[PDB]
Amino acid sequence: TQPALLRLSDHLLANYKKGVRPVRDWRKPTTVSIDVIMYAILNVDEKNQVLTTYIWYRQYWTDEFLQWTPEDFDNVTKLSIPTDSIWVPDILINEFVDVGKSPNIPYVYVHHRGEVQNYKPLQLVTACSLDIYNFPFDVQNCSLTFTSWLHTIQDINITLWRSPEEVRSDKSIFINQGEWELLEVFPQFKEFSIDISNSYAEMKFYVIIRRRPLFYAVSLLLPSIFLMVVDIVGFCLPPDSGERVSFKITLLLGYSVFLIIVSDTLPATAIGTPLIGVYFVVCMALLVISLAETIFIVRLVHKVPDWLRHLVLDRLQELSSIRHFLEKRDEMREVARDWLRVGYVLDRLLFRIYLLAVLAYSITLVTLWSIWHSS
Amino acid sequence: TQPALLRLSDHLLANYKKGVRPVRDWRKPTTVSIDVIMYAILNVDEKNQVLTTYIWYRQYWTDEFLQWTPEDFDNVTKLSIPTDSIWVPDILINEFVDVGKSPNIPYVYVHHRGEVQNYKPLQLVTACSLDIYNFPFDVQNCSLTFTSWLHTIQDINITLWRSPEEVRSDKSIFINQGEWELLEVFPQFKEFSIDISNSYAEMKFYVIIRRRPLFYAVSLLLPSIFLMVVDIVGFCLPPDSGERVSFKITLLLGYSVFLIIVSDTLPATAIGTPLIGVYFVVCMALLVISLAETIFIVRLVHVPDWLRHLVLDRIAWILQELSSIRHFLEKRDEMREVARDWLRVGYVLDRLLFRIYLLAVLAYSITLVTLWSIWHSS
Amino acid sequence: TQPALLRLSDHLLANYKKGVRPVRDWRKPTTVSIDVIMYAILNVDEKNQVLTTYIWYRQYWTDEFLQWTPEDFDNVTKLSIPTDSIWVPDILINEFVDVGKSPNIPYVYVHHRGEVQNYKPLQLVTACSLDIYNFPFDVQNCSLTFTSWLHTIQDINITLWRSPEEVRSDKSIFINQGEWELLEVFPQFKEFSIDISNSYAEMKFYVIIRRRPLFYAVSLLLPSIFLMVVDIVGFCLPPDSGERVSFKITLLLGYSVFLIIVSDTLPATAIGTPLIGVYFVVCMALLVISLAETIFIVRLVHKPDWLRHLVLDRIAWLQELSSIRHFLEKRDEMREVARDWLRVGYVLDRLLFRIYLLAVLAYSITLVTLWSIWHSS
Amino acid sequence: TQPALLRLSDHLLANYKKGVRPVRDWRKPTTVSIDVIMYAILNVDEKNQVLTTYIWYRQYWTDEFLQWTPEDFDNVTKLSIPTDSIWVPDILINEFVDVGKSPNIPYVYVHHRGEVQNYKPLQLVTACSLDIYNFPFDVQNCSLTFTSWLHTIQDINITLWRSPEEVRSDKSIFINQGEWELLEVFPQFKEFSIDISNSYAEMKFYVIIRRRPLFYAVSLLLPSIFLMVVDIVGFCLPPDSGERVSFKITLLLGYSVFLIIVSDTLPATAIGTPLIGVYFVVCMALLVISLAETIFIVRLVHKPDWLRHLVLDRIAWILQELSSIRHFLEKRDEMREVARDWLRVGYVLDRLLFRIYLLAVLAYSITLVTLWSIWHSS
Amino acid sequence: TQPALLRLSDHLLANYKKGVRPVRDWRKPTTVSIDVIMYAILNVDEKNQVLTTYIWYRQYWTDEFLQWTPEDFDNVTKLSIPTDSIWVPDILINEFVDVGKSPNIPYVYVHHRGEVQNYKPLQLVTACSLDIYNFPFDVQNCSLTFTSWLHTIQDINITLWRSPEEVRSDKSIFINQGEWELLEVFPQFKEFSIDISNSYAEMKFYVIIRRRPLFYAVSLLLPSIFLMVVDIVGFCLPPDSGERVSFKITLLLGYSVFLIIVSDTLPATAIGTPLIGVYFVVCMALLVISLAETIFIVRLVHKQVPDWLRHLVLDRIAWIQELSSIRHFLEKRDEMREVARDWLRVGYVLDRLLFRIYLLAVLAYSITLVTLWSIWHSS
Repeated sequence: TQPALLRLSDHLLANYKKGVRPVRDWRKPTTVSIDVIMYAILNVDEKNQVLTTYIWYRQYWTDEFLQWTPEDFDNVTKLSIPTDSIWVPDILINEFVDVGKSPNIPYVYVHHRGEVQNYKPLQLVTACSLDIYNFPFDVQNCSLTFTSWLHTIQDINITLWRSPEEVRSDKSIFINQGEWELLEVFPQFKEFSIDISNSYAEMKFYVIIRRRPLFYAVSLLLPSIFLMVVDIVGFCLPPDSGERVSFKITLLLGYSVFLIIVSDTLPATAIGTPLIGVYFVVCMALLVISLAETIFIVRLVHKVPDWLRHLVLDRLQELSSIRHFLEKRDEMREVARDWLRVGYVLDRLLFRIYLLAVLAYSITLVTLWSIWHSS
Repeated sequence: TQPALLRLSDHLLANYKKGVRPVRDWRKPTTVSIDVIMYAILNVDEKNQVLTTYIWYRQYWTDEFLQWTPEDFDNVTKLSIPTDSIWVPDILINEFVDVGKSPNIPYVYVHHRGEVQNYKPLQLVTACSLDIYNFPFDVQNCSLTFTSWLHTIQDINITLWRSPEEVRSDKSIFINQGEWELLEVFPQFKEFSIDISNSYAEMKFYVIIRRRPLFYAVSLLLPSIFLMVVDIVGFCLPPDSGERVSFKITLLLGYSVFLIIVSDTLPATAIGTPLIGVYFVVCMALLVISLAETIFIVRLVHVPDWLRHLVLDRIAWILQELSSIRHFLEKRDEMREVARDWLRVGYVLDRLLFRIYLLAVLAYSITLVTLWSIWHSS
Repeated sequence: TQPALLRLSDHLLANYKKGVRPVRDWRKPTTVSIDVIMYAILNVDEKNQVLTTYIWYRQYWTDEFLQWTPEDFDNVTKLSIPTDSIWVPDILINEFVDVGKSPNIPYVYVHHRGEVQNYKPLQLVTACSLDIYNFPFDVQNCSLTFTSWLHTIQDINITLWRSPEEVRSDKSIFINQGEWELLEVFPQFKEFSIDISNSYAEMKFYVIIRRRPLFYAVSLLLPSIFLMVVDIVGFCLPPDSGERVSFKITLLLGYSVFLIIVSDTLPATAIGTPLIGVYFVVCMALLVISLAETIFIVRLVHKPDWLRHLVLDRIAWLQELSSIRHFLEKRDEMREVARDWLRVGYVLDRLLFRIYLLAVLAYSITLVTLWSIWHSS
Repeated sequence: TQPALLRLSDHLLANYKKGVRPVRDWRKPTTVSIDVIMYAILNVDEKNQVLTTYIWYRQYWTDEFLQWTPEDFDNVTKLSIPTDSIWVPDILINEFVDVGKSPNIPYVYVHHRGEVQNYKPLQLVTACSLDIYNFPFDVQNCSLTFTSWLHTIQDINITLWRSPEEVRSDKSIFINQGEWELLEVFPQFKEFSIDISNSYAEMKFYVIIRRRPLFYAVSLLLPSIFLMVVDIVGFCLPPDSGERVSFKITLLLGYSVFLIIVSDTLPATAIGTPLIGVYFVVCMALLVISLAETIFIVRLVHKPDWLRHLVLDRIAWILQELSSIRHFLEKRDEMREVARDWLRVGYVLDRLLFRIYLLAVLAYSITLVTLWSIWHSS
Repeated sequence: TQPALLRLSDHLLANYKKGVRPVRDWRKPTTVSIDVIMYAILNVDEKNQVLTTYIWYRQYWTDEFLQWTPEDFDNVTKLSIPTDSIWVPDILINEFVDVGKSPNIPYVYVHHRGEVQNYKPLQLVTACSLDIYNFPFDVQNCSLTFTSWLHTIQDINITLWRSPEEVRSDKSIFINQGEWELLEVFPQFKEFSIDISNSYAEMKFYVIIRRRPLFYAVSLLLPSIFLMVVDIVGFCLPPDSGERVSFKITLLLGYSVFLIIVSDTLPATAIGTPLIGVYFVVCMALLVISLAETIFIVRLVHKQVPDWLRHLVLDRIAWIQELSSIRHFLEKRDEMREVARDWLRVGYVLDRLLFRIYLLAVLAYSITLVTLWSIWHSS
């Protein structure tokens, strides 16, 4: 006789209808147990507020018509079937934004009691509101909703193949070598209802991820740390020295190029910039302000009581002539010294507030590190 | 016997024609009620005047042939059917620019009285005349037309499923953390006639959106304002100093490279310009003016009638070897006649350019305030 | 009885063949009248030399088989048909470069005489040579040919639905806020021949467009003139002063920076360069020439007459008290060897000032000329 | 009589199925011998950890039904049959991230005893654990596992066409002009089981490559060594030098410049950054701390003995009116003659600067040479 | 009676197969004469070593079964037929990398004897071994191989339609308005056997091009010469002046901004870079080295090997009362450099040394430019 596999396929698929739900009593639904396994976090576009991932998607459902007695067909129980030749649920993501380029799995398994298995990988693109204020240490709670766009809960009830804990503790395949770590995958069933009698089933996966800030930190923050420190020792230089002026303008140019390119390295979002950029701009502000005051004082030494009060509140005759010129600096010196001292004690104030900004920067970095270490 | 579902599918889709419009009396049209919900705003390319969004698109219509008696089929009333096995209208947006990647919904529901439902999402790409003049604070009355590319109004009359108000305030599904914010969507129906015998139906969901200016603002205004700051202290540098000149040239090339990057950073408009760049370039103008004037007076101190008729008209408009080395000690301070001939001009011009720079940034601030009031009022 | 619409679809589409040209006498061609409207101008890549456009391509032709008596089928004259169930011509563009993502229109009308109408949008990616020589005010005569890639004129002759005047005057559908305006669309029929004995039909559409240079003008031409004027005033500075040299080298830096954005903002064709950059680099050339001559004279300052002959040929067309006074008068007198070259340093400075001003003048002149030529179209 | 080629095709493709695994006894699997060749290494995304390649994939298996007697069919022993007219295995790669654009090869050769040959190219995009620590001279062991997504080892037992030595030796087709090289293609077989009843056969291909570091070498190391020599002559300057500090800030400018150039040029996975930037930042750290030391000296030579005692311990561990106008002159000397002996400790401190900086640049050069040697050791 | 154009389709396409090679004796191959015309060159990825083109590709072969007597069909000798209803060869390119987006020509012509013509526009992408050493004036001879991925010469022997001279000379359709100029397209037939009994026929088309550098000249080469020349006159200066130092630093900033454009406009390739960037590296190196030398001489100006210094200039020459005392102070004030005169000497001649090597690099750059121009103009 003929092979049992061919005979079984002919016996089943003949008089089978793709479009009809594989049920006898229409009043019942047909449930779908699924499973989600995270492979990789491909891209995180903070500006577009989207995510790009790759998963292994498993699916199960029962078809009342794909049933047989194994005894006739040579005790065969399992069978491979083309997925294009059977009914399939239109399960799909609500957070979906753009068609992920993924292959097609033509085949599916079919047991001798209607059960079906549809394993397939899945690239996908989804929307996710990303909080980038703690930019290097930012941690996300993106979702992956699962439901049918059309069919209601009376036709399709989403379920799970496994326990939720077994899903959260599943990291056998995930690659930890990207910029992004994976902490868990927390599922949560829910029912969803546009209006009464329009109830819809739903399943959700609270995907959680964490950023690895080491490259970003060492290549962005520490440059700024060294920059703030060299600004500090520039404040340490003697007041109103052109050496200090060259110092400050060199640092100004450095800050210029630094902020320019790190703006390209720093993806900001609708919130604005993150806190690191805030510290950057304010330390730049203090640098340019101290530069301005230095050049103000060196302008003044070139030959008021109001702000004086304000700031102290804020807490041989020819040779006699050429020796009057020996004394010319002292003659200008009383005014020169008063102006220089007021300018210098302003430099100390700028130094103080720069130190405050640096300390707050360090403290914020420590706090962000700890919250990152919530792991 | 067999299941009622299979029997019914056999009865409904055998001897059915997907290509034929599902009507008995051809003189009738077939109406299509729709609905639109904005899921999110993805991208707004101010350069090419194009928009990209994601919506949920419901549409309803009737088929005279998809009708059955529920009692014959186990009192069943509704059923899913594949899209590919039934007639579908060629509804299409008028202002498409390129097809967007949207997944396919194979199935559609069908009731026992010809009714049909087809729910699906749509990544769409549409042209929109954008006004970049209030670049960070703009509001944009883009549109989403809906009609058939081919079918007349006598075959297809577009309709609205819901009320216009419920469609306006349907902010249930949206994402707010994105760059943009959606103020409302206002539907409107009209007819369209390229010529007689081409009367076509049309909807118009006037999608409205609002920007969020912060990451542009703090990232870009404050470096510009710092350029303004270092320019005013460059005005305050000593007039005689040629370190002032190098300083101000550094600022001039700074304004230049800033114009460069904001050309390579922000999407420069097609028509008009944002006034922010206008304030920036007039700041550059004041910079180069002060530079020219300080080097001018520098070479001077190294035409008093010019000076004095000019200030006159301005006033009208306001309406032994020991004695020798002592002579040398004076010679240290002896060119001050020709120095003071132009040093008052130096000081007064420095203060004047300073003042008008401050006035320019005042107008900058006022423009920012007015745009803020508008952006809030919307 | 049944609806006449379904009866008619069964009458026509049965025993119909998509592949066969819908003709009874093969010797006659199948005319295809078309019409084109430019919805918008999306992008034009001056680096890669392509053009992106969206059009509402219309199309009309005849099928001998799609013919019926309306009276039998309930006085029905018109109906829709799926486009994928009938013969269609292989109309296609010869300037085509890349398959354009565009939606499909699955349906078409058919009248009772055999007529057909296929309305559909169409995105294009076509090659167009571009003159970037007048980069700010450039104007293009891009083309859009239409023809069968395979079929001859003896099978498919192209035609127009409307008159060419109505076409060129057609600007009803357009997005006017983009950079590129539209002036007209000039068609011109033509017959084509890869080789004799195989004659091909064509129907061109000389798309013409024009650029809005306003933001280009602001971002480019005003800072150019600003650097020009800055150098102009810098030239006034005294020759020996090294701050003049610092001025001129830093401004040369600005010149190179502007040239950098020029090379960048213009990723233009390597076949031809605009003249804005030309005027700018000769400006830079005069600046560096001034700089070099300045360093030369500055070195000559402190401590020869062949030089003077040559520029003339050009012009043809108590000991210690005494020591104190000597110190004073020698710090005064070191200018003597300086004057001997400052005499000609001033001359060089002013000649270069003159020629620099001439170059800037010609720059403004050319800019106004191109403004005029722009407005002329 | 009809053709042979024509009436073999009709004999075979009639009553043949595409969903049925081509077997008589279902209990046996159907084996699939393969063979892989690397045509080119197109792109290596160091940031996203992605590999883009292009291969010449071969594929062999057997069909119990596609068999015949050549003697009937004019001694025909091979035939071109379309790929979409017979069963095909769902052999794919686990490491896919996207789908690669590769054209469909419709035809496949078939012998008169079930054997099938399906050659085809496969552009493919996969992930790989990249190692950037040796950023100039990095080498990678990327993998391409081949396995059926669904079918188990009881249905599909993957195997290999040739011997693995033949595969590793095979470099007949490769573009050596790319940024990368090809060292071998090392196969390996494995059974894969997430759990019992999921025994999945597979075959690996450890694609190994190597970078050509010349461009990166000249564009990173040479300016690094330049600035290093500049630091050398930097500390060579004795103390109390305004030249020294002006120089050192010039070096600070250059180091900030090339730090940002470093950030620009190299992309980098954030799991770990390379030693090159480490040497950069630490030598810049040395620059700034010695700058601070110079500043402290400059204020000490201008105008703290516990420092001296602790430093001596540290060093043990290391082991008349004319007269008045002439005084108006001589203060020019007394302004110099004012000196402090803190400078002794200050510039005995600079002895440690020489040591640490030469040590740092030595470590840099030594590790660089080591990376070169390891690159050549491949 | 019905139209012959319909009877013909129903007479041929019935009982026809799309998979069966249209042959009556399997032993013979299906010869496929082809032809290639270059419409345009689109982009050249020197970075990734990839080419992309657009081609008007044609095919000519025979079908044993698509035959008829025109007399029975109203003397009809030709016919259009859907391409997706007949056998087709699996012609494909070996240099192919990724699927290019080309439209589909659903129709093909057919003659009464068996000939089949299938014209189509190919939009193509291929890998090529690109040489950027003469980056402004380079010429890359890329290949476009054509062969069947599966069949052998025993089933498909590829041939050519026109003569190779007609192929080379045919540069009419190519637009000469882009960046890259075309020179010729040389065909070459070949047989291939990586292993035995697999005689995969093929055919190559050596596409050969040339870059138009006139933009790049004014963009990069001319201003680089200006940078070189300002640095020349900088090295015309004495070591004493710190103005020299500030000058070198401003030129250093100029090359600093050159770095960003170099990465952006010169297409940096990891395997190799042009001689141009090498000369620029040399000029930058000599600039910073002269900066180091003049600051060394600035040190030497500052009051604290001199006989060593004179050994080295020999190496060169081989290679080549209050008032009384304050008046004495005036003398030594104008002569306080008394020893640093000796070091200003060597600083000056060292400025001349660095000046020699710098102008040498500059003129070598110029000469190499001229040589590249001559080679370019030669071919």
